[PDB]
Amino acid sequence: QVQLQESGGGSVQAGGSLRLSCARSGWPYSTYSMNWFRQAPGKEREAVAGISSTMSGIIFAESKAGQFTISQDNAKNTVYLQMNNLKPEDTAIYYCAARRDYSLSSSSDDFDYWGQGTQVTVS
Amino acid sequence: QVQLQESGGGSVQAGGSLRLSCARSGWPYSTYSMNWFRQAPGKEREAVAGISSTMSGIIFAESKAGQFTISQDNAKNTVYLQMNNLKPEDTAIYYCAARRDYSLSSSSDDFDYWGQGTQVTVS
Amino acid sequence: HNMKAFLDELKAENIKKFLYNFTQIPHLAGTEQNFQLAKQIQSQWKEFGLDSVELAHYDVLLSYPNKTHPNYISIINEDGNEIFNTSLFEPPPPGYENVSDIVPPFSAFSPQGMPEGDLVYVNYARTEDFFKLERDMKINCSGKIVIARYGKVFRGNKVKNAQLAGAKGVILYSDPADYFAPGVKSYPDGWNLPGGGVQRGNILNLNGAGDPLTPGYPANEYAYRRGIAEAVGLPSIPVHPIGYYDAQKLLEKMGGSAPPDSSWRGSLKVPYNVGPGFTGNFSTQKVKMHIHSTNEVTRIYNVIGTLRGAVEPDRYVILGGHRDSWVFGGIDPQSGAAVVHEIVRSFGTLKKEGWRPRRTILFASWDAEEFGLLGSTEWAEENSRLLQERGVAYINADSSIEGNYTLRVDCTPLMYSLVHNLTKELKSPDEGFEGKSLYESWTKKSPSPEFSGMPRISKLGSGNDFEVFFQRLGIASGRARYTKNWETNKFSGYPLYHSVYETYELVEKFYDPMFKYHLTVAQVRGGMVFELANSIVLPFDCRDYAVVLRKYADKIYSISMKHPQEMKTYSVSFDSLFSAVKNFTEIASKFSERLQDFDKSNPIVLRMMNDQLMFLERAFIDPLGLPDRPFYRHVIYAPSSHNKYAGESFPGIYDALFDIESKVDPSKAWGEVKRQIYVAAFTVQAAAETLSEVA
Amino acid sequence: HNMKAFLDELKAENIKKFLYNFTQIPHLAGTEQNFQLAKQIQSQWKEFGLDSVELAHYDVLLSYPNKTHPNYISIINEDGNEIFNTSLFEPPPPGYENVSDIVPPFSAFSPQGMPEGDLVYVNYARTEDFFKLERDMKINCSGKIVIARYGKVFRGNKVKNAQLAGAKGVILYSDPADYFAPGVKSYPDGWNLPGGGVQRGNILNLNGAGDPLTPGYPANEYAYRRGIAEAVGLPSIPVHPIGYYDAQKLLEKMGGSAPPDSSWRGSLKVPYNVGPGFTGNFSTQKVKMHIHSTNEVTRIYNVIGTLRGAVEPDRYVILGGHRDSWVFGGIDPQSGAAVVHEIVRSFGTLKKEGWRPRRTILFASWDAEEFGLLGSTEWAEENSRLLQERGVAYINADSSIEGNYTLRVDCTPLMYSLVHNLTKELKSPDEGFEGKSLYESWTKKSPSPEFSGMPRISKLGSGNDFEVFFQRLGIASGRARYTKNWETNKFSGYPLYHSVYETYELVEKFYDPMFKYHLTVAQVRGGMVFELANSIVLPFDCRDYAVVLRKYADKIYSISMKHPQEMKTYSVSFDSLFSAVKNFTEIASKFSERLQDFDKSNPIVLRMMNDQLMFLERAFIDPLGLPDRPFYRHVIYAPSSHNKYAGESFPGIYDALFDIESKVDPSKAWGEVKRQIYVAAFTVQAAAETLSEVA
Ligand SMILES: *[C@@H]1O[C@H](CO)[C@@H](O)[C@H](O)[C@H]1NC(C)=O
Ligand SMILES: *[C@@H]1O[C@H](CO)[C@@H](O)[C@H](O)[C@H]1NC(C)=O
Ligand SMILES: *[C@@H]1O[C@H](CO)[C@@H](O)[C@H](O)[C@H]1NC(C)=O
Ligand SMILES: *[C@@H]1O[C@H](CO)[C@@H](O)[C@H](O)[C@H]1NC(C)=O
Ligand SMILES: *[C@@H]1O[C@H](CO)[C@@H](O)[C@H](O)[C@H]1NC(C)=O
Ligand SMILES: *[C@@H]1O[C@H](CO)[C@@H](O)[C@H](O)[C@H]1NC(C)=O
Ligand SMILES: [Ca+2]
Ligand SMILES: [Ca+2]
Ligand SMILES: [Cl-]
Ligand SMILES: [Zn+2]
Ligand SMILES: [Zn+2]
Ligand SMILES: [Zn+2]
Ligand SMILES: [Zn+2]
Repeated sequence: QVQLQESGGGSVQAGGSLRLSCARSGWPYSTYSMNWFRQAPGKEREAVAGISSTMSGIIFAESKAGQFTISQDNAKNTVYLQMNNLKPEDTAIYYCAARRDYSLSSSSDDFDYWGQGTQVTVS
Repeated sequence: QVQLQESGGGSVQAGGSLRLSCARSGWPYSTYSMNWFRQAPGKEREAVAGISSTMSGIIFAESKAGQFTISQDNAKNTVYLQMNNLKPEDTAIYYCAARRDYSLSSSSDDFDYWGQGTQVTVS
Repeated sequence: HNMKAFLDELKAENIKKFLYNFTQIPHLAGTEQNFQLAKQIQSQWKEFGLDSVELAHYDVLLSYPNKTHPNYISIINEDGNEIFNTSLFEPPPPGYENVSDIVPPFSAFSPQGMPEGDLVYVNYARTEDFFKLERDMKINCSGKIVIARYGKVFRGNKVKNAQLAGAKGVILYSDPADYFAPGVKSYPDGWNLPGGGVQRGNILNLNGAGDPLTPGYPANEYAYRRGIAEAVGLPSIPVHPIGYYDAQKLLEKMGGSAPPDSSWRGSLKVPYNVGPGFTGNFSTQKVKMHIHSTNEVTRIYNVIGTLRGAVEPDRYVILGGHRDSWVFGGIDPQSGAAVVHEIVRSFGTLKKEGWRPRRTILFASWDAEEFGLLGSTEWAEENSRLLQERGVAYINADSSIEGNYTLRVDCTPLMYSLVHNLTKELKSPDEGFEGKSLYESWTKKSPSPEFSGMPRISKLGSGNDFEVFFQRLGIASGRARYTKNWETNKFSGYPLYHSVYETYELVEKFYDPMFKYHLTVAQVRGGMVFELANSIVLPFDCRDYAVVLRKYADKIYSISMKHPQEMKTYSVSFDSLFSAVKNFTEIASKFSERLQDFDKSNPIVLRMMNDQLMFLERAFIDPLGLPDRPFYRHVIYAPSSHNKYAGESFPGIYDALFDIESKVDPSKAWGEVKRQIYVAAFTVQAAAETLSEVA
Repeated sequence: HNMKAFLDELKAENIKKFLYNFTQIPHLAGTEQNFQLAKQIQSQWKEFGLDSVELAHYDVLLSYPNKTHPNYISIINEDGNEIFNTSLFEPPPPGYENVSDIVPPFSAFSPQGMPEGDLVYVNYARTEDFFKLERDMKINCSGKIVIARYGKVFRGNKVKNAQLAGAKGVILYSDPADYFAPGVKSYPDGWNLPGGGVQRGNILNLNGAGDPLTPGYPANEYAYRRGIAEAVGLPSIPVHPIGYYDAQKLLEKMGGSAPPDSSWRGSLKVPYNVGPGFTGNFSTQKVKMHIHSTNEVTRIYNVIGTLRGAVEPDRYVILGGHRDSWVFGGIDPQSGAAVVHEIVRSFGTLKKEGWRPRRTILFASWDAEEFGLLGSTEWAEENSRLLQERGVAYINADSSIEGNYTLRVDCTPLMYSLVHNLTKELKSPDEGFEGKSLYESWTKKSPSPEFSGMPRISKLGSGNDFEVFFQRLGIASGRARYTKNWETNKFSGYPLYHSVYETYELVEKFYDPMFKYHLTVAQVRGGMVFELANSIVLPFDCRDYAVVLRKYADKIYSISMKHPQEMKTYSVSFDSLFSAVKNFTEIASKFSERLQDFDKSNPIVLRMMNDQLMFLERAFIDPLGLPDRPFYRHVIYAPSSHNKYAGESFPGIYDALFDIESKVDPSKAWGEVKRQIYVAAFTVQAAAETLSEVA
């Protein structure tokens, strides 16, 4: 099986920086691509930033592109997501979304293996 | 024998024009060169203008470049020497000189077959 | 002793083993693995029975990416945050993950730079497309990044047109509308191109110059090399190819003007807008290229093997082919490489039993062909003074299998007859043709558009190792291979062309499971070389040249007649060309009659006649060459300048007539047309007179 | 059947009769008399026994004076009275006054105009004279008429230098210090130049182009001719030659600066000043040209005769020579034309007796040679594709007598040995050597400066019909003729060169009273052609080429070593050239060893070796050619650009090194020197590998 263990949560006031790192354990397929989904407490589910095994990435939240960055290492089978100058509206639950195809999409339906999730609170 | 028959004698007043035409008879040689020698009553002998069988001409008296001109024709085997704007000092005797070599020279010694002579009295 | 024994000695299992041997590690030109493969080829050819095998070496300018600094195209916002990054590499094929020295996709000889600007879709980057943008669509590509799609032209012409338009950088990509056969799964479970697959290839415009730094002379050790700023045909803007999985992300935000026509539109789910920059939401966002690839002089090695001729050792019949690859070359070129290896093995096992060819056979495993035909061109430059007097014919052997449908032959008209005869003797591997000759299957599957009952034989163009031998030296050439159904698939090349997925499993499963098509191509090339280097009288026929010359003259005459008022005004006439063609026809008829009636026993007279046949092809070579292309000297078949790879014969007149209605001075252009007509007519008449009575 | 019969068949009386025939009416190229002479030559060669005779014809641009408006130079005062007029024509030689169509002296291809200016004496109008003129004498030619003296350079270079200096016009004249042998009476009673005698000749700078309007292709009927403004090597200023009788009148008034050195001073009674204009007395007087000569495309005819080869009919041995003249051509070229006619007659009588050469012999009476080698060049252009594959050797036959002292041979090193052997078999016509071989007299009279006991053989330059065959096609050539004492005479050519006084009586009385020297030259050329076209193995030796190659390499190396600090700074090296020469020496030694031991019975191997010897010479040909001179392609022996007609071998490197200390950018010049060294070394190595083992 594949488990997307999520970690790095916290509650830091506005202007802080959080690190959301997650590994990819048990992934048998040679090719992978996964995305960091953010769901607000009162809104729907939207993508934020995705990365692929081909060392290609994108941030879908163009409005807050400077605040959010994505990186990965295949040696650790791990991916990190970095906050800059957090703001109160960033308080949301963050999920992992991994899939076979080495593409980057904003659709949550294309992803079958989903992460545990992580609460992020900004005051 | 070679004879240089002269003509064109005339005592025309100042500003007149004369044609001194001379014919060469009995010339056995293929080439020739002929010259017009003017001698003043009170001066020495000097060359005025010469022409060659190669249709080459020269005017020795540079001061009289426009006044005096030379033109030969071998069809009639003769040469014509034209006056322009005659002046009193032009009163002199004119001789025809002929020589083997077809060069043009102002030396009277090179020429051997000498003409009859012609008096010109510009008044 | 007999060609039948040679053809029966070739085996498909040996082809399979050689392909497996050559398609397991990367063999990029200028690397250590290419040198090791060259050494292996030398040793195996020596063991096979070749008289002498040598490793010719040269120092040519190649291009490599910076392994420390990979290339990638990015999208930057107002603050340059690089919101979107392209793929750094394509996923390795299964079973090849542990393999190292897999170079990332890159356009060879691309300069460096960090250009920024907006994006303009230019369809296939053809001249007609740019004409549509500037004359009709009112688009100025200058200062903007140009993105095009692979197909219908050479990459070099794409980059050259983008340069003339004034663009900052070029992005090439493979659309699914041109490299994705319908109903076919991608490479891991089929033979179609996945999203990560990227086509590689050089972007040079050398015009048959070989080494960019040594135009006209071989790159030996005591060589003088010009400055790169003064080098020949070097691109001046960065170029980097991607897959459609990333071009979709590049073009989804694209906005501005609508596409000119559905022809411009491809298969990706994007608006395919042409307008510079993105839409209103992302107008501020721009595209920044990151190219740091470098150029360096490195050593390449060609392998040259000799089989001395028993009767006429000075006449060389050459079986060429190149060994360099991009990643693994499961098809390009190791299919042809394995075919050449097995042909050499069969020749050697016939030689070991006392047989010797009548004429010398030179086998050649070239190198650095994917970098501008460098190895073969430099070798030909070094040995030009020998090949011009001793080169009977050249047989190119590049990738053998392009599809499992039918044969495809591109050769000079002097070989057509031979091409037919051998094909009648061989067997057809195709279905529905068991116990049938290859001739009838080839004819039915590929009928000649003009004649009936004769198979279609296309022209000899450029872009491979035959180019230096044919377009400059003037040596009769020929290529044969298997390809796709011409009239149905309607996509260029094959989906995995010049890709990391061009592995051995692809050939073994989806292109030739039993290697019968490789076996048939090997039989075709081997029998062709055998009859070429072994026949008493050279199997050349000049009547075919006369017929095709008349056809080409008629075609160019019609293209000119398209402007009757201009030709009437400037008195442009084609009577000289037609008279030359007619005289060529008559003289060829008389020479063929003399060939039918002559004493073959006398060796001197036979040498005379075969020399005439040999130098017929060389007579078409123009010493001065085509304008601005001194290294293209074939008057009849040289590549065109503007519409190359789709151009017509008589390239001089065709190029002169091209876009002649747009010239500022019509009189000068039509005078140039008359000059090219004069040159062509004189060349045809001279090549005819070479077949006249010998004093 | 034997060469001895052919040599004994030549007769001096036949030479006398033919020379009398060809030297009674003017035979200027493009006229009716030249056409009648060509017809007579064709008929007589057909009667002699030639297998075929034809009149090839071309339409080339010639230049003729206006018969209504003669050209002349005048001296005009302030009012332009034209006080002094030059001679309109030379006095006709005795016995030729009634002869018509005697064209007046003129410089062919001179443009029109009425330029006015001051005279500037430029000595021989060489580059060195213009340097001493410009960088020493502080005197500018621009806007001034320049008068120069014939000698030490070709007229074309004179006019080119005058154009570069910016002069309005050129006046060429012949000084008695260079064309009046002391103690010798003028033509009517001797063989010296009279005062009216004028030398003719073209002033073109075609650099082997041929027809000015058709560079690279023959001028047939269906030819496209470029505009005259776009013509190749057309002079842009009027040029008119005069005799010293008129230059004496031109230079007597000359004033200004004194001559720089006694070298500039001639033999005329003239101060030989250089200062622009005349003495202050005649400073106002100026010099006005009157040139109205026109250019027109007229038809020229070359007579081509063919004697088919018995064993190897495709191998052409060519005996060239031109028929056009200026006035009568008593020596140039009818002296060699009669020899050619008698050689043809002897060959024909041998053919009628039953003999046939082993190789085909092509005789050629060229045309329009005095107009830029037009006829031979155009014919070679038309038949280049044949001669490049079939041309064994070429034997030029221009004016055969230049003086009654000793023989003189200019040939490729491949013929040296043959020459010697033939010269050993013949007899010496010279006094003091009766009953002795011509070899020993030639050696004693003309010893080689570098050897002992071997006669001096000079290089093959340019300026005659061999030029197109040797310097572009690369066919082995040779010239032999009788000349003057190389040391004692010290004057250029002969006094009546290209003059109206070059009549038959001159040759009959003052150059060859008994035609024994003409007979000896005919024997030399005929035996040379006989041994060339009749020997089983081609009489060519490559060791001589190796030796002369080493000598030339040493000479160019010393010329380069003249700048050791520059070569050290830019790392200029000659090791490649020396290694190439050494490899050529070794390979030539081994090839000669194979030649000494091989079965001559086998026709195919003998053809192999003969083809190798044949193509050794063509191996030196550079397809791209020398810079700015695409039609000079001989790497070793091509004419130089700056110091032509006195230049050194390896013209590329020599031209690159010439005046290299005056270049603005030394690095670029030394890089060009390195490039030429690389080209020369590669060419030598390739020509060596041509003689290597054939596979
Ligand atoms: C793109 O690459 C640059 C440089 O490697 C890096 O700084 C940036 O974070 C990357 N962005 C994404 C979205 O991968
Ligand atoms: C020189 O020739 C011109 C033109 O023919 C003529 O007018 C002039 O008189 C001549 N001068 C002399 C001195 O012959
Ligand atoms: C690759 O890029 C790095 C970045 O600084 C540079 O140091 C290195 O020299 C480059 N490699 C080359 C140019 O081969
Ligand atoms: C092989 O042939 C089959 C049957 O025609 C065809 O469906 C398949 O596409 C072919 N494979 C190729 C051309 O790679
Ligand atoms: C020669 O000059 C006369 C002078 O007017 C001219 O009429 C004639 O056409 C000229 N001849 C030519 C140019 O052939
Ligand atoms: C012919 O020879 C004699 C004697 O050597 C010599 O005086 C004379 O000048 C020669 N004639 C020529 C070279 O025309
Ligand atoms: Ca090269
Ligand atoms: Ca020409
Ligand atoms: Cl191929
Ligand atoms: Zn290939
Ligand atoms: Zn390829
Ligand atoms: Zn001559
Ligand atoms: Zn001459």
